[PDB]
Amino acid sequence: GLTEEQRMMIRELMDAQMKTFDTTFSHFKNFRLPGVAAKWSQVRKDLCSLKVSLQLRGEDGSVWNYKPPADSGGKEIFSLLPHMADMSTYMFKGIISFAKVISYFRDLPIEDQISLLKGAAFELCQLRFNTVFNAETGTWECGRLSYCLEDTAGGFQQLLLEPMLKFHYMLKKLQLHEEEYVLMQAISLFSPDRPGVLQHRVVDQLQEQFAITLKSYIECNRPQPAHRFLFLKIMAMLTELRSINAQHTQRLLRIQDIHPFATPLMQELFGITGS
Ligand SMILES: O=S(=O)(c1ccccc1)N(Cc1ccc(-c2ccccc2)cc1)c1ccc(C(O)(C(F)(F)F)C(F)(F)F)cc1
Repeated sequence: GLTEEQRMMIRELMDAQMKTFDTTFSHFKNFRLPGVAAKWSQVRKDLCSLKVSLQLRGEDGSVWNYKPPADSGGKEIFSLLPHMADMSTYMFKGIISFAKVISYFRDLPIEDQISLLKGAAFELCQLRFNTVFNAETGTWECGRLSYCLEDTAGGFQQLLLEPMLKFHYMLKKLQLHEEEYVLMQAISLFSPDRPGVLQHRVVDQLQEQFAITLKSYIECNRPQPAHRFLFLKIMAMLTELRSINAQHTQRLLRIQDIHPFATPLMQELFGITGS
């Protein structure tokens, strides 16, 4: 059964989530849009992470639709980067507000707050993006914006070869509750193994408590044979998200080295000093 401390932990996380997650993206406005050496550039073909179609549904009922180009050996592969940087920044701001509303996070030293945010911001963004992911249509439904995955030669199986997309499809298939998503966010945020964390023992004990609460929540609310080992499946998903995070940071820094695009907040979270 759930203890009162566990019920209070979940409510504190759930309240932080509702206050800082605009599930309709209604305040994402004024964002940029796409217009109307050599082995560096060769691995920079990783920008096929910008093979997304874009839809904007106006309040008037009008619809704008963007189909991205194909790589012709030029600068056209960067066309989606400024927009995606603006969405990541909007999402990052939501993640930061989330952490700052949590009492457990507020009580940590400010240096550890920064170290935990720098270490986990991307992971918490993906966890939030999973909740608006449509696994049937392969689209992230962000209110009036929709990000559709463009048809690949292999179709769904080829898309599931990119770890990020496989994570989204696999995590979506677990059909988690809002409470389980927010506990995943807590476990990812309070990670003692992050570079620069001073209060390593406090952060570790907090992470352990969030994990017991998730384990207990699943045990109390999910008796069905389909949810056997669910707690352990979630923990492995978070271990994989850390590897995707590390892979994504390297991919991002390589693009930034060639074609700078990162916003000030992204630079801060990724350590880019401006010099
Ligand atoms: O998490 S997302 O849904 C998201 C995040 C932020 C805003 C909106 C959506 N996502 C989808 C996403 C992820 C991977 C792929 C893909 C597909 C085929 C082959 C290889 C890969 C397609 C879409 C994603 C994540 C990271 C990035 C970036 O940081 C950016 F563009 F923002 F700079 C990167 F490209 F630099 F990596 C861009 C999209």
